[PDB]
Amino acid sequence: AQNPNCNIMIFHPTKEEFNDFDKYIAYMESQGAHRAGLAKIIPPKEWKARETYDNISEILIATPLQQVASGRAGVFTQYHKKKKAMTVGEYRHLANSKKYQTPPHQNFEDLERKYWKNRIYNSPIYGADISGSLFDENTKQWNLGHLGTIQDLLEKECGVVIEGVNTPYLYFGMWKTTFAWHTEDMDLYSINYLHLGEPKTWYVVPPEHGQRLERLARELFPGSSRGCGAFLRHKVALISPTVLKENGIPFNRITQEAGEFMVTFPYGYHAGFNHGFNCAEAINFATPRWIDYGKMASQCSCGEARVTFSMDAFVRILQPERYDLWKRGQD
Ligand SMILES: O=C(O)CNC(=O)C(=O)O
Ligand SMILES: [Mg+2]
Ligand code: NI
Ligand SMILES: [Zn+2]
Repeated sequence: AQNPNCNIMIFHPTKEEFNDFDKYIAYMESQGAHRAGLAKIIPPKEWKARETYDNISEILIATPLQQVASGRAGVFTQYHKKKKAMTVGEYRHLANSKKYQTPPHQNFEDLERKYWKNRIYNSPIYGADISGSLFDENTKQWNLGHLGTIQDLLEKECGVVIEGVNTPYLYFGMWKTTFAWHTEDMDLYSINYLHLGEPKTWYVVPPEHGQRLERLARELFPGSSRGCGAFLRHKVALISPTVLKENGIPFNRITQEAGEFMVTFPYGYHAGFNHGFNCAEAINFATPRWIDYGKMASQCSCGEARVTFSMDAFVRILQPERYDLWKRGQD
């Protein structure tokens, strides 16, 4: 078995190997990359996502979210408070202000310590889930706006044509902006490109050990657990690496820098934080190996997790028994 310790693997494809996305994902998995739940892909040196980032300031962040924490430093939840619209230019100015900017630090490890020590005492503002793309339409390789769609993958594997579309999303982050512990909708893959700015640190649990994370989470967030059998779908719970180590949860960590891709694999729980002002683009995708994860994915039916138009069809076809109860939560 390849990668039996489930380490995060880093890949350095050539420009030739960067031509066929599907085939490269399949190559990574042949080397055991999926076992970690997350891989890093450094693009060939000849590759670029677009020519410059000089003209992005007029993108609108219609609903910036202030991330308010409750709990203790190592075990907390966050809620998202809606703020007034601002432009990327305005957001970047806010991210760089004395109130929100990254503090002095020695190295990524010192900054990670400061994050976990201090995150709960601040409320950073996140421009998340903004439909759109920063890839130049003439970038042909690993252009997240030109990937094959999940609906076409389901049609190719299973023979059923379904409604729905699949498009990318932009994330504008600042120091301490946080992504809570989650797997993707319907335990899909995700791919994330860090277009510009400061780094993003990631934590991940190997898919084969996901249930151990879930069990710890039910212990650490007992009222949430009673309210919903899949409450990590709410994307509100954080658990520090210290707390995971104390409870014997296997995980790994890695820092993504501007110009690098990350791929999360089906049922790979992940969480993390941004180091300072940055802009990432991400999209879900599927392969033939996803299908069986899609069939088994947990669902939130308490009604909190409230998800896309396109997830309907996935649940309808892959999880017909759940469909009924899940759509009652969605309506
Ligand atoms: O970049 C972020 O805030 C979070 N992204 C993801 O969880 C992802 O790409 O799967
Ligand atoms: Mg602009
Ligand atoms: Ni994710
Ligand atoms: Zn729920």
